[PDB]
Amino acid sequence: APPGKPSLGWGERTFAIVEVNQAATAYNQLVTKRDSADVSVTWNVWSGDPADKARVLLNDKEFWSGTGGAAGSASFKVKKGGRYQMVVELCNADGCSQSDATEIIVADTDGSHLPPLDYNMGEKNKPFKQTSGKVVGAYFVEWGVYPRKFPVDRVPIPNLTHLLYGFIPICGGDGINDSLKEIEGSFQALQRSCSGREDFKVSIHDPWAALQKPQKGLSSWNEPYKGNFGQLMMLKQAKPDLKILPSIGGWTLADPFFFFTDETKRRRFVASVKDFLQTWKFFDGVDIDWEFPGGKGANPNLGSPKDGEIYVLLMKELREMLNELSAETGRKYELTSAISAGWDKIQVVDYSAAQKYMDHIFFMSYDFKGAWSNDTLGHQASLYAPDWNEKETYTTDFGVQFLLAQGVSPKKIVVGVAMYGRGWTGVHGYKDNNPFTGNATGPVKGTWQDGVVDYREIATEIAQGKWEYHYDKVAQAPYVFRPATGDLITYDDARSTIEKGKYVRANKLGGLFAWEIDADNGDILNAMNMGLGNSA
Ligand SMILES: *[C@@H]1O[C@H](CO)[C@@H](O)[C@H](O)[C@H]1NC(C)=O
Ligand SMILES: *[C@@H]1O[C@H](CO)[C@@H](O)[C@H](O)[C@H]1NC(C)=O
Repeated sequence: APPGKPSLGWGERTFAIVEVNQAATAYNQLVTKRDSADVSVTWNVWSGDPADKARVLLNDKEFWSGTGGAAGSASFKVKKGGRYQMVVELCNADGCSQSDATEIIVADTDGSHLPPLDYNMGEKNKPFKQTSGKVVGAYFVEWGVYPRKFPVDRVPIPNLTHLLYGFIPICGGDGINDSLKEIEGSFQALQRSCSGREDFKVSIHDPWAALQKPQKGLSSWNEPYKGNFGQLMMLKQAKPDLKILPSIGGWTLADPFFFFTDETKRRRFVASVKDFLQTWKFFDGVDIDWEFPGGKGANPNLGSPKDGEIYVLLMKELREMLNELSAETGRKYELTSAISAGWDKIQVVDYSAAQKYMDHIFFMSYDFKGAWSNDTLGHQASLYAPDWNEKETYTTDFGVQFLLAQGVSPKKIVVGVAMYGRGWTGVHGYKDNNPFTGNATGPVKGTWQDGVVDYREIATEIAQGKWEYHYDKVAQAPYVFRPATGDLITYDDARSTIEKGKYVRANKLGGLFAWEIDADNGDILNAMNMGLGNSA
C-alpha cells in the first residue's frame, strides 16, 4: 500500500537560466546572466504521512530528494535548459506513488527550450548541400527587420555555413563613438543601451529588435527570448553546424577600437566579450570588423601606425579568452575578421602574425569604387583590373596576392561578394561608349540610401528593360547603364560570383561571403554555392 497519488499545485512552469526584462532599454537592466534556474514545486496529498519520502523527477531523472509527504514544497537548481516532464514521487515502506506529469520550460539562450526554426526558401533560392567543404557566409543586419521586412526566418539557411550578425556596438559617448552621430538617432540609441554601463564593453545597439520585437514563432507574451536573438536560437536547433558569429564594429561602429592601445580598455573589452558569449550561447565565437587599423575609416581624426600591433594583440587575447572558454563550455569557438582589400590598409597589419590566432579572414573585396567621388568611376568588386585601367590595385585579385605576399596561408582567406550596387547619375563626357571614363553629377537613386541599390531591384529592373546590361570580360564584373539619364551602377551578379568561386577553388582559398543577405533575390547566393562546387 504505497502513499496517495500527489496532486501538484499550479505555479508558473516557465523558468530562465538567462533572464530578460522584456521592458528595458538599457543593457544592464535588460539581461541577467544566471548560472542556473530555480525551479519550485508545490504538491498535496490529502491525509498522508508527512514523514514519507519525496522526490521531484525531471524526465525521470532525480533532481531533488526530501520528505514532503503530505502538503509539501521543493526548490532546486537546473543548469541546462529544455522542455521537461515534471513528476513528484512519494515513498513509503511498501512502494512509490507518482503524480501526473506537467511540462515546464527551462529557458536558456542555448535554444534548448525551442523548436527548430521554420525557414523560407522563397524567390529564386534553390536548396543546396554543403558538400564543398568551403566557407559560404553572409551578413545579417540587426535593423533589417523594420522597413526591409527581412526577419531571421527568411534566411535561406541550407545554403550557408557561417552567418555574421551585424552589428555589436561598443559602449562610449562623445569622442569614443562619434561616427554614430552621422546616422540619425543611432548615437542616442547606443547611449540609451549603454546607460549605466562602463565604456568599452560590448552591448546591443537595439534591444527591441534583438530580443523584444515579436517575430514568427515568438509572439507569446511569456517568451523569454524574442527578436533576432530569439530566432537565431531557433536556428542552431535547425542547423546545429551553421556557425553564427557576432560582428563587433562595422563602418559606423569601429571608432572605439582605436583606444585599445590602452591595456586597461582592451582587457575590459575582451572580458565583456567573454560574458557576452556566456550570456548568449547560440553564438559560436567572435567576429571583429575593425575598419580600419591605421585609419581611413569613418572617423577622419582617428588612426595610427601603431594600430597594426594592437590588432595582433587584440586577437591574441581574444583567442586566449576563447581557449579558456572552451575549457569551461567544452565547445569550439571561431575567431574571424572582416578586413579591407585595399593594399594601403593591408600594410598596416601583419596578418601573417595575426593568422596564428584566427580561422577565417573575411576579405572585403567590395566597395572599391562608389558615389563618394564624381570623377573616379570604376569597378566596385571586380576580380581583376579593367582593360582601360591595367594598373588598378583596388581589385579582388591584387589584394589577395598582396595579402598572400605577407605570408598568409590561402585556406584562411574568404573572398567577398557584393549583393548590392554602387552607382552614379548624370555620367557625361565619356569616350568609346565607356561610361567609366566620364564624370557624374551625383549618386544614383538608391533603394534605402542613395548611391546604393539592392541586387533584388537591379535584377528586376533589368528584366523590365529599364537598363543596359554589360559584362566586362577582362575585369569579370557586370554593370548597368542608362544613356538617357546617364545612370551607371556597379555590382556583382550570377556570372561574376561564379568566377569568384572558380578563383577561390583554383587558388585554394577559403570560400565566399556576401554583404548583405537581404539585398538578394536568391540569384547571387545560388551562384555562390554553384561556384564553390556545392550540390543541389
Ligand atoms: C558631385 O557634383 C555635384 C554637382 O556637380 C556636387 O554637388 C557634389 O558635391 C559632388 N560630389 C562629390 C562627391 O564630389
Ligand atoms: C572629370 O573630372 C576630372 C577632374 O580632374 C577632369 O580632369 C576631367 O577632364 C573630367 N572629365 C570630363 C569628361 O569632363
